[PDB]
Amino acid sequence: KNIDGYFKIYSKHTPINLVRDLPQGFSALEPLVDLPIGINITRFQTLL
Amino acid sequence: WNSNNLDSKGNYNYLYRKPFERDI
Repeated sequence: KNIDGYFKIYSKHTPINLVRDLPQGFSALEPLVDLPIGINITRFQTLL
Repeated sequence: WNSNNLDSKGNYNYLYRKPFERDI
């Protein structure tokens, strides 16, 4: 997310045993990175 | 502070066009 020119990144990792869908159970994402970049964002694209 | 001894000549290079956003 973007707030006041900060770009904020949160993350989590877990094992999974259903291939089809995201897990029905609950887990929460701790912060990892926070960048003071001051940039307009309206599009994104992943990289493989 | 006034930088009148450093940045004056005149000097025409110094340019003007949400918080902390750089509109380049």
